[PDB]
Amino acid sequence: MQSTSNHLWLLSDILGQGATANVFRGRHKKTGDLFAIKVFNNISFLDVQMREFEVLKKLNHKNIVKLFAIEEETTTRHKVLIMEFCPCGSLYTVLEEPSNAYGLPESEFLIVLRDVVGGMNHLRENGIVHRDIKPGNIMRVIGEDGQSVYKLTDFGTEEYLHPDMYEVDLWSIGVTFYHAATGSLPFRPFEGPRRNKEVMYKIITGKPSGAISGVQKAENGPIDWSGDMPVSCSLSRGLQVLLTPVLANILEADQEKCWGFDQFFAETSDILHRMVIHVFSLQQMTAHKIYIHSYNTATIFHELVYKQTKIISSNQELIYEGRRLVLEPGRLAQHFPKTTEENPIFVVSREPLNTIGLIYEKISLPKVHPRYDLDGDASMAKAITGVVCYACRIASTLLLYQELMRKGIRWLIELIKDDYNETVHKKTEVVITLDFCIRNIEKTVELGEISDIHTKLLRLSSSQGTIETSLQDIDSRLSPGGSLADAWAHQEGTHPKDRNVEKLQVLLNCMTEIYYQFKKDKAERRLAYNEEQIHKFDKQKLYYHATKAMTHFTDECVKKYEAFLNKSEEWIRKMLHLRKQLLSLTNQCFDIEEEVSKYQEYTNELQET
Ligand SMILES: CC(C)c1ccc2oc3nc(N)c(-c4nnn[nH]4)cc3c(=O)c2c1
Repeated sequence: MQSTSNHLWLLSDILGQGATANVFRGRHKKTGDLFAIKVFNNISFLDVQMREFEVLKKLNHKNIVKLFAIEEETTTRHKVLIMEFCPCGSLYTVLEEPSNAYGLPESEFLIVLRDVVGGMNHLRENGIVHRDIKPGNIMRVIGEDGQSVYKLTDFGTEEYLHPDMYEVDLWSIGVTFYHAATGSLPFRPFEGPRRNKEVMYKIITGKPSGAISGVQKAENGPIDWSGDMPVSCSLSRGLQVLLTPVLANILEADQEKCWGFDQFFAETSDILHRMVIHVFSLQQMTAHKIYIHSYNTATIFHELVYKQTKIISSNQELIYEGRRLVLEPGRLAQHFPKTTEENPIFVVSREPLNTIGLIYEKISLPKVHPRYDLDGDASMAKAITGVVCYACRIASTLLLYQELMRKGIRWLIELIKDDYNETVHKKTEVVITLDFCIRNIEKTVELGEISDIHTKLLRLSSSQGTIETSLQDIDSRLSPGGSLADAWAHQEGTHPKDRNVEKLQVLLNCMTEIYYQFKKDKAERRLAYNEEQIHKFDKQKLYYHATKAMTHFTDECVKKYEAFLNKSEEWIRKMLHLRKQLLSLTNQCFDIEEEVSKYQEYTNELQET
């Protein structure tokens, strides 16, 4: 409960403690405006210090916390610093939440990388060495437009250190972005870099120079490597493709072949300056995100789709808002239509495509031990709540996929019907032409060319008539009740009416409440006898919520998703066969449309002076 000239803070409002100064929740005394006070009790060693802090006062930027003033505590004469209060916490705080247990959401990851790189660029423009970049050293405030604003705070932890040290600037940034991407750290021995400290350094130094992750699965065991994000990471493959190279080449200890800052700020800005176009491969039931600059063309856009789904350019037939897209190779990306996850561009290819659907990592979940270990129960509750939160994220993605298939199929049928009606238009164009050449030849009536041409027109109507029978049978399929009807799609799956996502999130909210309370029990050390009781019963309720939610996820979701997906393969096959027939019959209405007139403009018109 110390005080100062201005400002004042309570001692129970301690938010962070560490080397030298702690950080409290202070006020302004004259006003009730909140502040963050750095106490600085250990004023060891040594004018120059107040000057190297006076420069920190003037420096103003969106991605840094601001030092407002320095003051002297009343009773102890300790150098206290007032700073911008960040009510949301730090980047490590949001990485503690089970929603980010397997990685930040895609949009908020862009907010992190934007604000982090922008803040470090502004610091290097003034020459402020940070080096020790950490999620704890990255705070979060809410912007005036909601959103989020991340700000650096401490400049001028062993887990985020370069190999040359660990007892060189871009190493910490790579480990933080990987931690933010997948919700887990890279380079991990067996259960933290604790006693396996010598194991950790063996992982950090001597790296395949192209990988990003290292992890052993057993005690004193082997280390697996990978140059890609894991399957569990909830980040679009359209973003991992251009995010892997920057990580794999800044985490290389060889300073000869490591990105400088100018190249780091160049590749990162390239990522941030792009826009996203949502594309759902209907034939494969896979959603995608194309990260493409606003000045690029549609040709490179089709190439980026080929890089994800292996669909050949110019064979990619695009659907949007129930209509075909018919894009041009010169149109800029900033002129494309809007794209959301719930309104993505659908993609067919007229070729047989392997339907794979969504690929997610099975977890199988952890066990709860009857041991009363509080810190063990806290760390266990954090992992298991992130697991069921992963199942909710997968369940919402599988529901989106099913509903998007229903929309893309419902449009695709109404698109085939339009092409079917266009073929009928060209059919009657040949019919009326065939009628006006038959009744004209039969009106005028050696004479061998008369019967020859007449029987040739009889051959035209004979093939044209069987084309009509084949078309009306095709419509009999497109008609309700027959094949290719989008009737099964309204069944066999899950719908927002079933509210499976909400049935899982109510148990997820009960879990995260128990987990938040278990983390409070960690700070309280020993608990009261009654609080020990409720900690035990809620510990068992965590297992009951897990068994009930996970069973509802595997028996309602997934299982019905597999049935809807297995039947989607059948309808896709029958749809490709339908479009192959209707296209061939449409071509048959074009060559015989040229066979007439040829047998009308000529051969019926003779000459005479
Ligand atoms: C949820 C808890 C853990 C919380 C909430 C708000 C916070 O708000 C902060 N605002 C600051 N300006 C600084 C700071 N660190 N170094 N300099 N200022 C630290 C914090 C917190 O730790 C914090 C924690």
